[PDB]
Amino acid sequence: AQSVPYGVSQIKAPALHSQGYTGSNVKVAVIDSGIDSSHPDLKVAGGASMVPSETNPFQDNNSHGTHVAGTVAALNNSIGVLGVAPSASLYAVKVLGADGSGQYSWIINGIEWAIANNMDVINMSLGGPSGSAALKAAVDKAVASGVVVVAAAGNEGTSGSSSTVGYPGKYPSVIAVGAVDSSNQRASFSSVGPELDVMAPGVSIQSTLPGNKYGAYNGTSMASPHVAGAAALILSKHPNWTNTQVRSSLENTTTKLGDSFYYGKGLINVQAAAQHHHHHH
Amino acid sequence: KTEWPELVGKSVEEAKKVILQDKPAAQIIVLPVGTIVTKEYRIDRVRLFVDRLDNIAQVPRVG
Ligand SMILES: [Ca+2]
Ligand code: NA
Repeated sequence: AQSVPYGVSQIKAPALHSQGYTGSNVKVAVIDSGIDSSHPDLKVAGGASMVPSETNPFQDNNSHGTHVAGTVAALNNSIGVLGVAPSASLYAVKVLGADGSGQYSWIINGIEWAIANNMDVINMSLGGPSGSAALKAAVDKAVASGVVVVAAAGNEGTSGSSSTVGYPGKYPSVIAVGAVDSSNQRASFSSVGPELDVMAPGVSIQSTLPGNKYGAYNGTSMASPHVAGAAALILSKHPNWTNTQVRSSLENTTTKLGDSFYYGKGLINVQAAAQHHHHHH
Repeated sequence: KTEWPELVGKSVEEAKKVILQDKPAAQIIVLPVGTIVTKEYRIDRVRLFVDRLDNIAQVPRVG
């Protein structure tokens, strides 16, 4: 039997599934460490690797990209977990190696591949404390081209009144996602600052791991793909909505939590986002 | 103890030694400063970001 991880229920994804919308024909690039395409609870539609020494995007030598991918799009069947957008067209864009790191140019190359291949949504469960002009130009280009771009806020916790949101999350064009637990409390590691946009579940998140395994991970990395999957659900119900409209639908319908410095606009609610008329619950 | 600001500007060797005294089961990975990395949170992990001289370039923290 299949299990529905709590975070998928928490953002109200089953309400979209029951309306008949599961992310069909929406192209989501997971820009990450690869995705294990042999996992029976994933279907990978395509991809490319920008990692010079690891040329196969369908081999995930870290595990992280496979876990993130399962939160976006684990298949709806009788096994494993269920993804937020289980019918989405999933693309493995490998820009991080086995050790979980990549050069800025590899990330930029992956973003460029996503634009050239007409991705609808990019998820980036990755970050660093500094930006670059070239990084900012790549994300701004993707957004100008129509792509919904979602990233982890970072796991830097608090630092007084300073923002601790990393890049590319920190760029205005990117939706930066923080992490809450099942009681809607901010995870202590979740980055903070006025650049924090929305929150999603990021504590003890069950998903797919390489070699036909499953496990619970923690991180803003786990929160980001709930939002990238929610964007795919919204586009499957409203295929002509722009990235501008998908982003506002998510921002305008959150359940507000605490102060925006710590919680941004609150927890996403994909049921409310996918309605025509939007308000907070 | 989850951050080591006193280690910035020290050698990667001294930083490893000090972190392992405070956290003997730490999984330490050395990475170049100015890379982008995965954003999962691993309580056992300490990433050390080094400059091209192999000195610590950013405050080490658990995660
Ligand atoms: Ca399944
Ligand atoms: Na942003």
